[PDB]
Amino acid sequence: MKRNYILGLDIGITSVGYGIIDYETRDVIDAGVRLFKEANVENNEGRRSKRGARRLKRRRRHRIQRVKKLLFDYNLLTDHSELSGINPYEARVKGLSQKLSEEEFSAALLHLAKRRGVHNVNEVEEDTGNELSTKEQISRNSKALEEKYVAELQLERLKKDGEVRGSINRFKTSDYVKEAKQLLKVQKAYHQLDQSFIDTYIDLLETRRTYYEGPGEGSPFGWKDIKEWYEMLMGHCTYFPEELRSVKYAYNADLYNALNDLNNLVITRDENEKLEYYEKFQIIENVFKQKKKPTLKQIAKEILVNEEDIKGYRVTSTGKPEFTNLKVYHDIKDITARKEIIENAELLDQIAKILTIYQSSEDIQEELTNLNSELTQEEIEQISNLKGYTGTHNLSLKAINLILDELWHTNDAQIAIFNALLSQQKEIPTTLVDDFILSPVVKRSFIQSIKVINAIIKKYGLPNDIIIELAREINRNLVDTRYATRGLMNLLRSYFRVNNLDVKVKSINGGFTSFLRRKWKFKKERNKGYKHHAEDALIIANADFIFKETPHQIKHIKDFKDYKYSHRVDKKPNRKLINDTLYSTRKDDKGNTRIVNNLNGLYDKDNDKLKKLINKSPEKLLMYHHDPQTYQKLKLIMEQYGDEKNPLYKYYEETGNYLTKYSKKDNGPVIKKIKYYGNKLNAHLDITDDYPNSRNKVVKLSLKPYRFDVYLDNGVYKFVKVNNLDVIKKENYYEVNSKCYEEAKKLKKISNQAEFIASFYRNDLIKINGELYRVIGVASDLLNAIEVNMIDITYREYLENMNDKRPPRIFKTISSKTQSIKKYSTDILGNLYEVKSKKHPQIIKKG
RNA sequence: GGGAAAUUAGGUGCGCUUGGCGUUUUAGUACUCUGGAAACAGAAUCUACUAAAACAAGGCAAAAUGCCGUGUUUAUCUCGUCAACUUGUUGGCGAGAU
DNA sequence: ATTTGAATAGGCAAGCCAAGCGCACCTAATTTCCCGT
DNA sequence: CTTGCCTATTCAAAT
Ligand SMILES: [Mg+2]
Repeated sequence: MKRNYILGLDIGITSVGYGIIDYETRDVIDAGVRLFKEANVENNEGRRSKRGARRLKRRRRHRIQRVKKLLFDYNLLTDHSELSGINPYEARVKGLSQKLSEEEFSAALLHLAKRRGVHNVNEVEEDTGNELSTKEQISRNSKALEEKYVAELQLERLKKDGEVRGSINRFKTSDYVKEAKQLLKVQKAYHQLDQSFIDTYIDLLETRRTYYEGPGEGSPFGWKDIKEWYEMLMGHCTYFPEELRSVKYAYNADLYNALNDLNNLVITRDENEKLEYYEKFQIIENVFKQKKKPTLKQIAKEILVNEEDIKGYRVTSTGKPEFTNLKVYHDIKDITARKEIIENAELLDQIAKILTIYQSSEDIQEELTNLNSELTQEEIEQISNLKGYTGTHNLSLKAINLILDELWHTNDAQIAIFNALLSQQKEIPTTLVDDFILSPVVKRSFIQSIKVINAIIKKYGLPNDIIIELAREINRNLVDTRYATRGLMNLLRSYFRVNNLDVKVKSINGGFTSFLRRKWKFKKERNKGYKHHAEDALIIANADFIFKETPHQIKHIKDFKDYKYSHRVDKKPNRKLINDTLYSTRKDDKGNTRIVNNLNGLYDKDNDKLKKLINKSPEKLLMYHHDPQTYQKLKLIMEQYGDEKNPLYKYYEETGNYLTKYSKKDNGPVIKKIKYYGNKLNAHLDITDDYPNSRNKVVKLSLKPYRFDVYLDNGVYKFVKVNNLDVIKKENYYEVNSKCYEEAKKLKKISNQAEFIASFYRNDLIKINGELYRVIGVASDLLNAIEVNMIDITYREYLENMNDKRPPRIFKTISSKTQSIKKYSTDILGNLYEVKSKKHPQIIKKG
């Protein structure tokens, strides 16, 4: 409306506060908070890490299947071949001397390809008894294999230590290939197999993709070839967008940086203080092309002037004068000093590019040979083994080759030479943040902040001033100096400037607000609720009044009530579906399926889990039923060393021997985990068909919710949970599964004559028996409970300020007792609306 | 006061390539029980090792260093319009209401 | 008068860590340059 | 740290 105002903003990690104030009177108009989930780097790190893991497991499986096909082709494996009881460590060690059977031979080759070592680990030759260090383990093993093969060492441990697998099982692929070559050398005699077989098999075994190949064809994450790969990555020029930067060590790029140094030099001479063309020419030719690292003495001699006269040079942290080093010139000169080659800039830029862009020597050699030069194959092979070619210059070659003559002649700054030689928008576009790169956290707070400003400009018209305060991860250091804060205000100032809108964007320092709170006696406390973020914003906005022209104004701020909250609602499909862990099940005495649990860490000083379990519930142990003799043997220990936390710890401490299974001759194995009956099985995902002939049931737990759809059925409120498992990707859209959905309604006994009321997503707003909350989820589908939270404060904090000691969670049962359920919604500003729903639930979701 | 480049040292993010593990099932062997002079047969499925297989539910693809599946964006409803495939819904744009 | 069912309180558990690579951007120190308060 | 979901405990209503 007509009235003119200021807009405060308190940008935060989870929140954007906003405050709006009359420009004349400084009375509060409005104020509110927009709350969101902190954008944690952990989240995407998770997504990426798991995508990596899925490819590793896919590639192992596909390598095993490529081996099998080769064994089918050379008629060593069939559909009806018994590989079942063939110890491959025996077969590996046997087949390095004697004839294997086709089955033993197939067993062995398949065992090698499954598990084939590292390829990128060099010796450290150090041992500080670190179990988890790959480098230290790889080295300890390298020593063990001086005289023997991996399978020899592996069979030795199987027999001495009783086991092979684990942390000590870390070997180099080259150690495995040495074995395979020997195995195939012996076996070639007795089996019909040829050099094609042997070459093929070792390729399968040793080969893997490189970091600069990346995925195969289909991938959204892939790329066609190395240049595409590098082009995608590298940055763009400042003065000529749509041109990729130069590589750091191109001849013209280093020569550019060389000239700027010399142009900066100031000398106390009778003639001109700055260097002349001829002087610069002879300095470059005699110093920068002769000496690898120019020194001030060597420059001083060429001029024929004392060192102290020359001033205005780059200085190392130590104190030495620093001058640019021509990398490529020297690198190639050192290989071959032919004037045809090393006095040709265009070639020396090409060689540099190739050396930066290509990664392996054998790729560089081809790319140089295709370059069609006067270089010899001997020279090319030396070039291809050069190091340290990375990175980019800030300018493109286009930009450098433009101004190289001006730097040669005039003693000018680069900026001076380049100096010499949004309007269609209605609202602030949110893509502009994406242009410049930020912390994932901050990028989210900012996208929200622009969406919040847009919504105010719409509702109230343009502000006179906008003011900003970011959260920190009488004095005049108020203008905030952080890359993000600068970035934001540059975005905004640009926008208003272009579209010709008189708006004064500003900022103030994080600390400053706190000072005014102390000054005007206004205690900050998260205790109260989310309102603190908003009443930060209103303070910021009143600092604007102080930076133009008090009890009464701050009385308005402090006594103000009509705050507004806008929690963001997540509707994204295909989030995490379920928890990773797998659980076995068992039917107990009463005929109840139960999850099986495990007690690990039995021999730890402060672990009372088993002692608690034995005293409470001895019948929950599976060995209570199944190994009674070992049970009685364990009970005598618990009675012996009752007084301590962990009776078994004393058993290990005093005698120096882990607890073994009962046996007549004292040769039962150690006990290291104990299985016992845990919770009853209700809500689960059944994965038992992945395990053919599993006796019991194999399950996963924590079905994670997508939404719940409320229905009103003959005066009774009811609801369905829709799981994320119930939602399925099609071509360009997700679909809620119809069969799962009608099944779900049937377990809930929801009639065909029942009216759909609403769908509730996470953070959707719900009014239950006249009380408004935000939705968290479905506590129990079966019992018909939904977890909610409060709006203005977390229920945890509501109980703390009360000093109440209940559980800090709200659960609400939806039942015949429930009288009304209504859905509400807020705009981004927190204006609240009772909202209408469609006639049916949503099935398609294009976003 | 703001912006820019170079050098050295560290950090952050996106992406890629690997390795040993871990969870779980089936089998074998050891441990237990029963029978047998013994080999061994059966019972038990508990404790341990080894192999093979699965590991967000799934979806493609078809001999292939094969590919995707946990991130980001995300108040609601109506009308107009363009589009989409699911053929009456849900996306973009615009307008309105809540 | 005792037993059965609802509601509230109480509590448990959730995959991991080591090796390598590209590019981008930030900070700090030092020197120089270009615009202006 | 939060959330999905089970167990156990306490009080009121029905046989
Ligand atoms: Mg705040």
